[PDB]
Amino acid sequence: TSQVRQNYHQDSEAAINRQINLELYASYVYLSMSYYFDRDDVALKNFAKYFLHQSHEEREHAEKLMKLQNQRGGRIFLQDIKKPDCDDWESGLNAMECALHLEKNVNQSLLELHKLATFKNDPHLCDFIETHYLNEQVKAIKELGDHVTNLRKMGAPESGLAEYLFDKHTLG
Amino acid sequence: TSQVRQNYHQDSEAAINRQINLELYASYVYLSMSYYFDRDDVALKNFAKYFLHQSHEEREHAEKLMKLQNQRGGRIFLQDIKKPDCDDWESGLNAMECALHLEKNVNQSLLELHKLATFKNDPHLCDFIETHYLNEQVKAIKELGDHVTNLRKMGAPESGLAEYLFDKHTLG
Amino acid sequence: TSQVRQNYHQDSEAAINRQINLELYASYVYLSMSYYFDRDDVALKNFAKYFLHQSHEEREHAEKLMKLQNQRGGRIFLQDIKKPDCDDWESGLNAMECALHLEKNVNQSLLELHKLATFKNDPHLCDFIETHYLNEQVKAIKELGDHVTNLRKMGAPESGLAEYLFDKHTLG
Amino acid sequence: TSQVRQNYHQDSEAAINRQINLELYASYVYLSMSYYFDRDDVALKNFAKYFLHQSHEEREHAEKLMKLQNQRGGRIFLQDIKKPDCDDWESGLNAMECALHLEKNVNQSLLELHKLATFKNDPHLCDFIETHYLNEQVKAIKELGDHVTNLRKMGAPESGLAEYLFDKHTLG
Ligand SMILES: [Fe+3]
Ligand SMILES: [Fe+3]
Ligand SMILES: [Fe+3]
Ligand SMILES: [Fe+3]
Ligand SMILES: [Fe+3]
Ligand SMILES: [Fe+3]
Ligand SMILES: [Fe+3]
Ligand SMILES: [Fe+3]
Ligand SMILES: [Fe+3]
Repeated sequence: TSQVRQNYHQDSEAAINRQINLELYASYVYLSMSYYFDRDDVALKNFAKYFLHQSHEEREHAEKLMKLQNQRGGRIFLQDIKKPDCDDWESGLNAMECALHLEKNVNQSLLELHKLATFKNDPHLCDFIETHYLNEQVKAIKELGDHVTNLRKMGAPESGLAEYLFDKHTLG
Repeated sequence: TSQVRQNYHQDSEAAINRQINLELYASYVYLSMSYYFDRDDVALKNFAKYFLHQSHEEREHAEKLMKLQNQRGGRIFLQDIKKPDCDDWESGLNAMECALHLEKNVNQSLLELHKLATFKNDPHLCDFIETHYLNEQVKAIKELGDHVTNLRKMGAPESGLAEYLFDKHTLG
Repeated sequence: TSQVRQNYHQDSEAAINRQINLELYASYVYLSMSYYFDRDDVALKNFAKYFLHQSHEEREHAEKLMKLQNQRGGRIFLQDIKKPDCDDWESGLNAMECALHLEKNVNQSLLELHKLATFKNDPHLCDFIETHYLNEQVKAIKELGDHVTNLRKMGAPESGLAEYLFDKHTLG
Repeated sequence: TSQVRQNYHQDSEAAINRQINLELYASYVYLSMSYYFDRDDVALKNFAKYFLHQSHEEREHAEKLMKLQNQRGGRIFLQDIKKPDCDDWESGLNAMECALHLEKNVNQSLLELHKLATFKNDPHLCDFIETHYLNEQVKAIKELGDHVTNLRKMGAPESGLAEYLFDKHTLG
């Protein structure tokens, strides 16, 4: 037992480890999506910067959970990081949509995790989730919903002009 | 009676009080429109900022009349600020059309306030309107006209691409 | 149903919309209170500047709730903004006492909007309330508590001298 | 007849010349009032600085009318500047009440000089009055109204303490 540990239940330790892997997973989805738009037959340079920025942000989230695990006396346990479901992401509107489906599963995971932290009476783990992850997911999800909408209204994906002008008037 | 009152007819005092409610009403409409474009199925961020600017200007027109009422020795008498007509504004073109209708209705009320003040041989009240309101209405009305014309000519509302480009390139 | 809505109960949607009305009503009371100390027969410049600031900060309180509704996928429905209880607030001490009542009123709504968010297991909404409204009302209520206490111990409202000196020294 | 005179009635010529006298008389009252608070047995430094400013701004009010007469082709005819009603204005509150009377007096003349310019269809003279004298008197009369109200609610003139504190805090 760790000398710094206090009020940190074993089940939150495991649920922090699991959230670490999901956050790494998401960073790797975003990496995958980013270099898809770097492709010379997709070629939406700001879609690329976007998802690459998100990718780095998501690994930033994973490192913040690993720091916390150590602050609370928990022990990190890492697992394989599954390859993304896709190798090709089809179009910009399509890519925005999987990102939105992705942040809503990261969100469901945090929400279930905050729920556990409430049952196990850990207010420090609860504020940690609240400050650094909860509004962040709410913002992310609102952002991606805005993008999907403008893309649909412009004419994407059957219009390449739509994804071209969006690629630069919104993500530039 | 007020120690400062002078050539300030009670009809004026009442019409100023009504004008204050009209400006507050307008401000409330513009607030409702502003946040209609904030929402995730609309996502026209500069329409939302345009109208939030108009909401704050109208609120500031109201407060100016309240200063004047107290300036001339009248007494402020606030009414309920009634709920705007629409909760959903359909589109950017349509929001712009309602805004035109509104500033033109505010102008007509503002013009009636002026006919009154002439009838009452109140010259200070006349110059107050001339300086701080009449040209404002003429300018506001002209601007929304321009905006209507351009939106129709770009193919709105049936073009989703028109409102989006109009958002980037006229309101940003 | 909205593409960003996740874990955002119908009940909470309605409660926010209501808190929006309330924050708008409070901005109006303060507006009404503000221009009463501008009267030539009351003449408290700093009391007036005080409530105009409070009024404007209550408007921002409402716009922030309007933003949140759209972030969470909820749907703004506005309401008549009913006129404030008074058109004549008697004295600076009476006016401050009304605000103390008014702010404890809004505290009430928020605490119940929070219990409701506890009931519906919405931690994001909860910390949103925790971070942006709760300590503000605790501060706002303590600020007015101090003001009311000072005016009483000075001789207000019988001493008009008390209110003149408060106006320059605590609000200048 | 003057080479620049155009649409400038004999009647208006005479009315301006009269308003010139009046503005000069008001500068003299204020002058007289000013050096009464300099007395070693009254001793209100800021009351004194107050009326000396008002006196000087009334002189500029007269010189501006002198300028206008020559712009319009009219012909200045000056008059005795009669001595002010008092040589002893009793107290700061009484002095402020006299100014409120005096400024409502000049408001009177201007409003009638304006009706006259309406009667003679002289829009230039009208807007000249609108722009440079009307809102100044509305401001001047509201300023003194506030001052009178504050001194009364403080205890003036019975409390010499009231007038000492007004002198530093509203006029310093
Ligand atoms: Fe992200
Ligand atoms: Fe994340
Ligand atoms: Fe307006
Ligand atoms: Fe406007
Ligand atoms: Fe407040
Ligand atoms: Fe509030
Ligand atoms: Fe003092
Ligand atoms: Fe003056
Ligand atoms: Fe003058």
